[PDB]
Amino acid sequence: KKFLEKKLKKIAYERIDILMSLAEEEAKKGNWDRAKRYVYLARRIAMKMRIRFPKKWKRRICKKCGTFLLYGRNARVRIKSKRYPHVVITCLECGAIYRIPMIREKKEKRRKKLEERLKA
Amino acid sequence: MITPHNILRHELIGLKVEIVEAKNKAMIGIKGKVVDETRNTLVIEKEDGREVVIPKDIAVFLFQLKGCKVKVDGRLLIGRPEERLKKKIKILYPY
Amino acid sequence: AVYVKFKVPEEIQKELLDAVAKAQKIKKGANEVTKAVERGIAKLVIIAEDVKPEEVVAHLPYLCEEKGIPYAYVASKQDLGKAAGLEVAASSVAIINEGDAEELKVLIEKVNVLKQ
RNA sequence: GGAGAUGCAGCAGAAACGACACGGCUCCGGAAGAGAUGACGAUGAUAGUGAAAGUUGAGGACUUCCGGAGAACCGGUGAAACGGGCAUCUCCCCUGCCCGGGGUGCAAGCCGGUUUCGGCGCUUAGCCGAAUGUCACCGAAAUUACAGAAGGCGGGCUAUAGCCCCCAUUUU
RNA sequence: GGUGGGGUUCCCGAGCGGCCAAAGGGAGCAGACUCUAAAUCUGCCGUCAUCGACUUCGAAGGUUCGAAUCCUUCCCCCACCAC
Ligand SMILES: [Zn+2]
Repeated sequence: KKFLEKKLKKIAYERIDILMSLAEEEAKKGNWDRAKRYVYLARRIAMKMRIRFPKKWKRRICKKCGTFLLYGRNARVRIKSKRYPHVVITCLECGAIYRIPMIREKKEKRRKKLEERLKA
Repeated sequence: MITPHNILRHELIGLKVEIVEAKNKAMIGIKGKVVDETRNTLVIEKEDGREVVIPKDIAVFLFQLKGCKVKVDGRLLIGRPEERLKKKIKILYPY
Repeated sequence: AVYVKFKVPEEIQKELLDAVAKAQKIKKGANEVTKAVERGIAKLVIIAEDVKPEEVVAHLPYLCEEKGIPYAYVASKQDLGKAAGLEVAASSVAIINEGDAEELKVLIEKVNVLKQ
């Protein structure tokens, strides 16, 4: 007999998904403080459950203030790859600026191009 | 999915709710969704447009799931939902 | 596989490629597509499904969901690169002026039918 | 407030508490392609800024890799990072007050007795095989809830009966 | 009235803030073994009962990235005291 198929960490991951989806759904209405409360509760349950953030909702939030970042409204997203490949998220509310360095994927593409050169 | 057994640990925010019994007479008859949740308090926005502050331990709640309607005391919902999903065991005896 | 929202049929994918081939007045590269959907001059966004790293296009669809410009996906990036006019692949193409295929992008408004 | 030491597991990240080795940047050596050709380039090209960041966006265009050494800037991770935090322990830098320092504790300690007992400590209540009883009433603070002395006094914690005062939600 | 302490699996008992880390022993079940049985060994060991994963460390609150563990409170269990 199997009554409990869903464990504590599974319901924790479901609460992560539901809370951050409701954060996105409520952040577009005009209440950024309610969305900050959702991100704060999701971050508190992430540090409490010792579970990692999903890669979908990972870069959509700010670590300093906690505002859910709408790209374009209160978040400026620019891709610069002259010196090193990076995608920069800029919070318009407080001013915290984060980025996405892509050096090792460029290294993998570079090794694939070296293999295509040496085979040819 | 949200189950009637794990509704003691599922998140209450984002679910329609009505209360059926309470000691406050004017509390009976409200219908709305859950927005904010603290240790023994729900902040419920009515369909009419009024925000109400409902204590949990004085009333019983009927949560509307995907088709389901589950009646749970707020005495079972004691604690912040953070600590409630940590682990909260509540055993109630209405003698 | 992650940033994609809906499954794209192959026929409307070929319609997207034919629209990119017929337009030839476009913004290629994700920076110009992002600027075009922030300004609102773009009428159609085409995003490749095989983009690795995904972050280069991961800001693209939800922003369109904020701005109301119809966006759609193609499976290969090198085919979009050859349709845009380059020997090397392109991640995303925004269309400013369609021209002779303008009625065609009306059919790509049926992507909204795929949205529901 | 400062110094010194430890720890922030595992995974991830270049890196988990002092700074660093590492990759983007500069130089040198080797290999491969090439002079109206070809390599590369919207997963970004000659390209600039205090190079976190932002403006730029292509008959643009002379390149790419590996290994070694160095002035400045930068870390996809995580709660927390070329840099500031957290907690513990020990010292020295202050201000004011007080001078015997520790250890056991009244079932301590002392006496008749010399195993075992009685007396002092011991009471404006003072038992020890642990006394403080019952009813009515003024009042409304009352024997009703938690609940009982054991050498005494002072501080703090725990649990609530009756009235008074103060604060909050529903309400009108 | 007083001091030095302990509460973890059915019972006796360990355990650095960290992957059921939960040492374990005895017990139950199953395997193995034997003509049968004892002893020895192996897995479940609380549950699904093949790997593996989840819950319980007397109870509550709080600190923390995270509690058997660190702090506070509520408890109980020991040992010995009249001379
Ligand atoms: Zn902000």
